[PDB]
Amino acid sequence: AKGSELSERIESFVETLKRGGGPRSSEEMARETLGLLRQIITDHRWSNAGELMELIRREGRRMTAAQPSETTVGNMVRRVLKIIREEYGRLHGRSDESDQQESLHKLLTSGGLNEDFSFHYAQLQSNIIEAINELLVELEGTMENIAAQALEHIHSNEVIMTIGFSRTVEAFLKEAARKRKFHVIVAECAPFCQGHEMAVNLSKAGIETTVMTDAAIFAVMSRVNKVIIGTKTILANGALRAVTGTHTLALAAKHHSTPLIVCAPMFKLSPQFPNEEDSFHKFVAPEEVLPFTEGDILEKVSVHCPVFDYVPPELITLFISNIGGNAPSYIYRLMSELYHPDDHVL
Amino acid sequence: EPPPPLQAVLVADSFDRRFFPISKDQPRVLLPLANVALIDYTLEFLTATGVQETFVFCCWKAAQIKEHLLKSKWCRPTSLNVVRIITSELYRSLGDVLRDVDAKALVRSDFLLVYGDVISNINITRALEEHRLRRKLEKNVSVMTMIFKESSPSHPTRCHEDNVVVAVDSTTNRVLHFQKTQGLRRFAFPLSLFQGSSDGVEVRYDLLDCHISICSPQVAQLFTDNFDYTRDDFVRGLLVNEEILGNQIHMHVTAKEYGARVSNLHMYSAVCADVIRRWVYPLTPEANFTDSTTQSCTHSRHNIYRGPEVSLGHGSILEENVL
Amino acid sequence: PGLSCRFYQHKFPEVEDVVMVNVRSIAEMGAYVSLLEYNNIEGMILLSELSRRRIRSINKLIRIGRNECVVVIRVDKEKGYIDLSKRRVSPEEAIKCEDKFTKSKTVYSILRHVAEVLEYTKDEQLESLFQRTAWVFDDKYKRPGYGAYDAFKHAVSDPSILDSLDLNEDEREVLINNINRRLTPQAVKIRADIEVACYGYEGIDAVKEALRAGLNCSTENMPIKINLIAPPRYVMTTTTLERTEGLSVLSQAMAVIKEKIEEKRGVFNVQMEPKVVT
Amino acid sequence: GQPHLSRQDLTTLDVTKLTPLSHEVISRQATINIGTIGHVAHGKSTVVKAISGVHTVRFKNELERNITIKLGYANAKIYKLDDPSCPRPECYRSCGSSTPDEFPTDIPGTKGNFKLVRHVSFVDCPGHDILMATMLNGAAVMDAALLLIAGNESCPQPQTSEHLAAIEIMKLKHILILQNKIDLVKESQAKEQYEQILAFVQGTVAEGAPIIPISAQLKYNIEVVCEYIVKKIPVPPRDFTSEPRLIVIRSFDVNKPGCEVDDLKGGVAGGSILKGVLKVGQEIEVRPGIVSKDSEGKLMCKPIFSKIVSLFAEHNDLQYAAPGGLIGVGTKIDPTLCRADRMVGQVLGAVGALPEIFTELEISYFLLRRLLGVRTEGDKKAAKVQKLSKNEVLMVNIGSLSTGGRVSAVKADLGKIVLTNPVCTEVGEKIALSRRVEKHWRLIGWGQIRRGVTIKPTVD
Repeated sequence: AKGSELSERIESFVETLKRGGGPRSSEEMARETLGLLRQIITDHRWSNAGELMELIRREGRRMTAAQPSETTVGNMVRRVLKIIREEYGRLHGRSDESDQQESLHKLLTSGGLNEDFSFHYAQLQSNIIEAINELLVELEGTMENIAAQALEHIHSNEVIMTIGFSRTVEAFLKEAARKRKFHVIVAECAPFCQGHEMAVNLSKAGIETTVMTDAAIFAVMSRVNKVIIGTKTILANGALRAVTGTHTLALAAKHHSTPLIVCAPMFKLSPQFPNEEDSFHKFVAPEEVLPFTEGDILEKVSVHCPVFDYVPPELITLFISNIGGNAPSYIYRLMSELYHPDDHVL
Repeated sequence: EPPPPLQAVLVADSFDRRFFPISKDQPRVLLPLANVALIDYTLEFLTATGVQETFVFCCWKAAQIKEHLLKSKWCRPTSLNVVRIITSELYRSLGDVLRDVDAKALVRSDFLLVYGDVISNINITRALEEHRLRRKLEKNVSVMTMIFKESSPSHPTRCHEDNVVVAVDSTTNRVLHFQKTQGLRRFAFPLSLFQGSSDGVEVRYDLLDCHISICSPQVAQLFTDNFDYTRDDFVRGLLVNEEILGNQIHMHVTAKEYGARVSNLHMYSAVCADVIRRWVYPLTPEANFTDSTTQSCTHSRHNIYRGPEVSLGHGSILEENVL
Repeated sequence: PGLSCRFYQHKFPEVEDVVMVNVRSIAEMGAYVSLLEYNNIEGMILLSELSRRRIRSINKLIRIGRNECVVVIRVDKEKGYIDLSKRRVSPEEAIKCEDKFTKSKTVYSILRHVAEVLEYTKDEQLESLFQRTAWVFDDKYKRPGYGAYDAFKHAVSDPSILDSLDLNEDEREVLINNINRRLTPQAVKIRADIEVACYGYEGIDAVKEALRAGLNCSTENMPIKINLIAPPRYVMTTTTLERTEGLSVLSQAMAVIKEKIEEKRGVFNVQMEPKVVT
Repeated sequence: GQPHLSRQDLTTLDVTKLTPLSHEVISRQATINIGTIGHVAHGKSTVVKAISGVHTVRFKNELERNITIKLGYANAKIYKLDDPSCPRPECYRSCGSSTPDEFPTDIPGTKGNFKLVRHVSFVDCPGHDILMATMLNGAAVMDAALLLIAGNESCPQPQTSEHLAAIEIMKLKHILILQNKIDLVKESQAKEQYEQILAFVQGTVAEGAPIIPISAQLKYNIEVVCEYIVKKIPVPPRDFTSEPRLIVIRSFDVNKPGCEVDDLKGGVAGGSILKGVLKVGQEIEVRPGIVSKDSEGKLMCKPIFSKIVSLFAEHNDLQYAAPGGLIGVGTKIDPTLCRADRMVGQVLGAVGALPEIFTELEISYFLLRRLLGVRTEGDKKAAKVQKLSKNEVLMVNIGSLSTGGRVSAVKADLGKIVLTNPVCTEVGEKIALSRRVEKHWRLIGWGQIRRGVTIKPTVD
C-alpha cells in the first residue's frame, strides 16, 4: 500500500524527468516534487531527523540525476531539507534560527555550532508537514504576487523587449496592460519558436506586439526602453540560466544601458554556482537546427543545438520575485535564508 | 470500449547472415552500439512509446539473449513494460514468428512489429491514432501502417541494400506500390496504380525505412494463411492481391524524429555516428537509459562523452564525437 | 433574490470554534474576511496569528478570494469584532470544518431552493423556515450543522421525520420534493472483465456451469449480470447505490468462479478488476 | 428437427441399410458431389446459382480466410414429375434444399405432385485447387463433373485446355458438358462451336458426353442438366459402415456479442465426411486438437474430445450425417478453439478411430514438368516446372486437408517435407504438391507417404 504506491510514483516521476516532462511548468514541477517529498516523509519510517534527512537526500540525488537541467526539483529537495533542519533546531532548543545555520563573522566570533540530529521528537513530523503545506500555499500565489508589481515598472508608451515564452512575464505584462498602454517586441528564440506563441497571447490581450527573429535583437535594441525576461534558473551569484539567445539580448541591453528585469519566482533560485560541472547547457537533437533531409552534407558537419544560455550577473539590473524587487547583488542573502550550505551538494 | 494496453512483438533474430562471421559467437541484438546493446535501444523505444507488454522472440543464441534480458532494466518488477521471452529452434523467418503469434493468440488488438536492431525515438501515438481511426471508419480494410522517415537519398543512413521506392496516394497516405531499388537503375511502376486516384500517386524516393509497423491481428492471420511468406513478401503479396482481398497498407512519415535499423555494418556505423551526435535524443550516451552503473558518462564540448575512471595520457587530443 | 440566512441558530460563533471564511481584503492588522456560515459577517485574521514561523508579508500566505479554515480566538458581540487564527488550525480540524461546511451548505441550498419555490421575498421568511425545519433538528440532536444534515438524510427513505414540523401543506410538499431531488443517493455501476475457458472434455458446459455458479452469488437488491464479450472474455456488471460491498461481492464472485472452473480442469484469468464505470 | 421434411430417428437407423439413394438421408442432405469445372466470367457461378437457387449460409465469419482456396459447396434438390403426360425433361426440376419432399405441380402438366429424386452438392472452387484436392487421394470428393464452355468465345479458348487436363487427371469417367451463354449466339455459330468442341474433346475422356446448350441467366434447358444428372450420372458407392471421419473445412463461433450465459453454445465445425455416419450425442475426437509448444519449443498435441450436440446441412437440421456434402457439426468444444476458422485442417472422428499425427513426411514425388493444359505464350520457361529445391514452401494437399510444407532434403526422388502444422494421416496415402507460380497455387506433382515423423498425442 504505502511502499507499493510511493515507489511507483517515484519511478513515474523519475522516468518523466528522464525522457520528457510534458507541458508541465516550473510551478507544476515544484508542486509535484513537494508532494513527492511530503509523501516520502509521511509514509517512510524514520526514527530521528538524521535518518529522514539521509533518506530525503538519497531520493533527491536520484531525482536530480534524472534531469540535471531541471533545477526546480533540486531546489525543492533542498528547501525541504532546510525546513527539516529548522524544525529540528526549533525542537532541539536553539531559540532563533536561520542565522546561526549560515556561516557568519559574528557567529564565528561569538561561538559556533555542533550539529547533532540523533535525538527523536514525536512532533517533528507534524511540524514538517505544516511547513511543507505553507510552502505549497505560497507556491499557489507566487505568480499573482509577481504580477501584482507590474504597474511599478512600466510607464506609458514604453517599448518592452522580451525573448521566448515565459508564463510569468506574460502574466506580468497582462497585468500591466490593464491600466497602461505599451508596445512589446518579442524575439522568436529559435529553433524552438516559443516566442511566436508569446506574441499571440499578448496580441489577444490587446497589447501592441511585434515579432522578430533573434538576428534583429541588436538592431532593434536602440529603440527599446526596457527588457523583461523570464529564466529557468537563478544561480547563487545572481547569474541566469535562461533560454538561448538571452546572453546576446543582455549584451545588447548593456550596450545601450537598457534596464534588464528578470521576473522569476523564489523556487527558481538554485544554490549551485556556475563553476563548471559540464552540465549547464542542455543539447537537444540537432534536427531542430539542421534538418535530416539535408543529406550527405550531414556526415561531415558538426551541428550543435544548446537550449540554455548563461547570463552573468553584471548584465542584470533587477530581480522581481514574489517577495518584491532585489538587486542581483543581494541574491546571496536569499540563498542563505532558503538553503543550507551543507545541502548544496546532494 | 477502450482498447487494451498496447503490445509489441520484438523479433530478436535477424534470420539472415548479414553479420557473418561476427554473428557466429554473438547475436546481432547483443552487439553494443555506443556501448549499449541494440535490443536495449529497441526496448527503450518501445517503453517510451507506451508499450506495456512485449513479446521477444529469440531463435539464434536465445540463451544469451534471455540471460542479458533478465538482468536488464525492463525485466524488473518496477518496469511498466512487461517483457515475456518466447524461444524456439523452429524459427526460420519473421513469418514463423507471426504464425506462432497467431497460433498462441497473443495479440487481441493493434500491436507494434519491430526487429531487435531498431534505434529510434519515434512517438507512435499519432500514427497509432491514425491507424485506429482508419480501421474504425473502414472496417478491417487497413491492416498495417509502416513508419517511414523523411531523408535525402544521399544520406549515409541509406544503404543501397535497404533503399525503397514507394508509390503512395498522398490524399490518404495509402501505400499503392512498394519496391526495393537494390542493383536497379530504372524503377518500373505498374499502370494499375493510376486507376482510382487521378490526382495523388506521389512516387517517393525520400523515405527511409524505419522497419517499424503498426499491425492488426489480421497481419498474423494472413501470415498463417500464406505459409510461404519476411515483411517485404507480405507487403508485396498484399499489394498484388488487393483484388482478391480488400486489405490495404498505409504509411506514416515522421520528419522531426529519428528511426533506423542496424541491418549491416554500414548502417551500424551510420547509426552509431548519429547516436553519438545526439540525433536520437534523448537516447544519448550520457542519459544512461539502460540504468546501468557501468554505462554512465559526462558530456563535454564537441560531443565528447567521458566515463568514470578514464585516464587520459598527457598530450592526448579527443577531437569530436568520441565516447 | 439576495435571500441569505445563517447556517446555524446562534448569530455569532464561539472561541475555539473552527469556521469557514472567505478572504475579502488585506489590511494592516490582518486580513478582513467574511464568515461564510454566519451570513457573511466581518472578521479579521490577525497577522500575528497567521504562521508559526516568522512571516514578512501577509500576501505570502493569504490570497483574496480563497476560502480558509480559521479558529476563532476572540469575540466581542458589542463592537462586532471577531478575531481568527490560521496557525492554531490542525489539518484534522480543517477536514472536519470542510465536511461540516459542505453539509451545512447543502442544507442551506435545499432550504433556499424551497424558499425560492415558495416565492419568499424577505430574509425573515427564510429565517422562520430555518427555525421550523433545520434548527429544530440541530437542537434536537445537540449537534449544530451535523444534526440537520443527518435528519435530512434520514428523510427520503423515511418521510416520517418531516411531520412533527409546523410547516404548511405546500411547504411540506416542496421540502419533500427538494430533499428527494437533491439528496437521494445515486447508483454506481461496477464492472469486471474475466477470462473463462475449458479445454477438457466438458468444454462449454464447464464454463457455463462455473459462470452460473458465480452468477447465483447475487443479493436480491443487487443484481449480477454476466455477458460474453468475445470468447474466452466475459464481462460481469452490477448496479448498486452503494459501492464498497458491490466491489467485494464481485470480488468473491470472481473467486468462486475461479474455484469452480479450476475444479473442472479449466483455465481462469482476470483482465480487469471490478471498477466503477461512469 | 424441422417440419415438412422426412423424419429422422436415431433408434430407427441402421448403417448397413443406408444407401446413397436412401430417401431419409436425401430428404435433408445431399448424397452425391458434382464438381463444376468451369471458369469465372463464363457462368461458372451463374449456372450453380440457377440450378440450386440462392443460399444464405447459416453461419458466416466476419473475415473470410483462404477465399481463393476454400472448397465451396451448393446443395440442390432434383425432383421428377410422376405424371407421364408431362414430357421430359420438364418433369425433372431443380430447387433448393429447404423445399418439402413433395410439392404440387406449378405448370399446366395436368396434375401430378413432384417427388424428391436426388440431392446433389456442387464442389466449386475459385481456381483449380480441386485438381490436387482430388487428383490422387480419390476419397469421395466427387464422382461427376460439369465442364462448362461459354458461347461468345470460340473453342478452344486459352482457358479451356487446363479444364480438359483437369478432367483427365481427376480420373473422372462421368462428365457433362454445358455450353453456357449461347443465347446471344447464332445457330451457325453454335454449330461450329460444337464442332470445335467435339474436335477438341476427340480422343479424350469427354468423348461420350452430352454437349447440352443452356442459358444460366434465363434458366434455359436446366431440366436437361437435371435429366442427365438423373440418368447419365451413376450412383456412387459409399461406405456407411466404417467409423465416421470428417475433414474440417470451416469453423465458426456462433455466440453473438453480449449474449446471456444460458445462451452460450459450443464450437460449430463445418467439414466433409469421408467414410461413416455421424450421430447426435456420439463421442468424437478431433486431432491433432490443441497444438502447442514447450518452453524450449517442442511441439505437443492434445486431441480434443467432445460430443456431437447437433448436426446441420445448410439450413436443415439433421440427426445423423452421411457423406455427400458439407456437414456442420455443432459440438461441446469451447468457442475459443473454434473461432475464425481456427480448427481448419483437423480430422474429427470416432474416439480411437483416427490416423496418426505427423509433423514431417518422407514422400516419393513424381514432379510434373509443364503446367497441365497451359499455353506457353512468349516466355517458354513460364510453363516449365523447376525441380524441387531446399527450403522451398510447397502446398501439400492430402485430399481436402490442406497444409504447408518446407522441403528439407531431396536425395534422388525421396523428398522430406516439414509441415507447418502436424496433420493426421497414415503411411502410404496419396498426396499432391503445389507451388506458388504467381498469385496462385498450381499443381506440380504428387507422391506417396513412404515414412514420416509422428508425434505422440498427450492425453490428460
